[PDB]
Amino acid sequence: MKKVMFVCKRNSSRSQMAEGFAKTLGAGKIAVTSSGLESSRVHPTAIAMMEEVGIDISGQTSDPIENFNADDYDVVISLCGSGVNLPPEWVTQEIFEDWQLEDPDGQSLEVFRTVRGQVKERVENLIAKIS
Repeated sequence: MKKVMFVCKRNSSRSQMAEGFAKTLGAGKIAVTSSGLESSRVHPTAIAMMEEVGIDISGQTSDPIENFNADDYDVVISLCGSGVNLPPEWVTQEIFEDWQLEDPDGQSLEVFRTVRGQVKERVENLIAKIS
């Protein structure tokens, strides 16, 4: 078992999703956390759109990434391409991955369902390489 941070360049009004799927798919395998890069909260829409899958994320972002320690986490997932707006210790973890995905913010429920499909496959691949 190992710890994973899931993040985007900014978190205010962004849905991200992959953190909620990673603990719903693999919490007996890995520990998952999500954080802001500045003082923020995930999309209020994200809770209801991840709850279509039964996913529990009501208050998951409480603190910025820079409030934590990077070396606690073997993996850091940047969901919006590069991490860039975070300290260098988070890009230097062993499984630092840049995922070039979209965010559901500003677009339809069909895009939330599209992102859930793409993210499910990405998160299952992540777990199946870090297992």
